Amino acid sequence: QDNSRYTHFLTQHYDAKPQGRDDRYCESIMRRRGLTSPCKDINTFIHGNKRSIKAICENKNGNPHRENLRISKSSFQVTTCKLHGGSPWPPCQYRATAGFRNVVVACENGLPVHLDQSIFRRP
Amino acid sequence: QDNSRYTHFLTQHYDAKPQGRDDRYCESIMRRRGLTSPCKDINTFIHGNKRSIKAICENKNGNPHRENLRISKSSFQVTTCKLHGGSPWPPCQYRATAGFRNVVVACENGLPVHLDQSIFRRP
Repeated sequence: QDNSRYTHFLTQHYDAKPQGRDDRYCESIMRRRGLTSPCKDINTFIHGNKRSIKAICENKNGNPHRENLRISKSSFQVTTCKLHGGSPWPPCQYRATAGFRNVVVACENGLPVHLDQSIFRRP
Repeated sequence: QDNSRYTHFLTQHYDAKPQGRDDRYCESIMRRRGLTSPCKDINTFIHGNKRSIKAICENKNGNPHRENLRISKSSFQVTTCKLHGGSPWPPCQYRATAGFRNVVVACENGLPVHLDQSIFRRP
C-alpha cells in the first residue's frame, strides 16, 4: 500500500514533455500506460514538472475545493484523451484535446492521489 | 471611441469584492450594471484586482489562445449568472455559479476589451 497511490497518479496522469498532443499521442500513451486494459473512456495527462503538481496540496499552489478535494491556483498544460468508438475492448481509438487550465486533485499525506475527471467532460 | 471598450469590460465583467455570490447577487448586479436591458442570457463577473486582469495581455499573466485571444496563467474567482426562465424581458431571474478558473479575454492596446463566455457554458 504505502505511497503506491501517488505513483498510480503519476502513471495515469502525468506526462512531463509530450511532443504533438494529437489523436496518435493519446493512443500510444494510453496503450503505453496500461489504460487500454479495457479502454478507459476518458483520461487526462498533466504536463510540466512534478514539483508544481505536488504543491497543489499545500496552500502554495492549492485551494480547498468541494468535499475533500483541492484545486490549483496555477494553470497546467493538459491533454485529454477521449474514447471514440462505443466499445471498451481494443482497438482503442482516442480523440485528443489539448488544453491549459487549473486542475482538481485529491491529496493524501501531501501527495496527489486522485485527479477529478469531470472538469474535462466538455460538451 | 478611445479606451471606452475597456471600461465596458470592467462594467460588464469586473466586480472587485462581492459578498455572497448567490442567485440574489446575480440579480442585483445584472440590474445594477444595465445588463437586464433585455435580459443577457449568461454573463460572468471576475473578482479581485484589476492589475491582474490587465496583465493577461502581457506575457506576465498571459498566453496566446486560438485566433486573436489570450488565456490567463493565474486563476481568478469568478461568478457566472445564468438566465433561468426562457423570456428576455424583465423580470430577469438569474441563477449563480461561483467558480475558480483562468480566463480567456481579448486584448486591445494592452487592455482587456472582451471576455470569452463560452468557457462558462458548463452542461
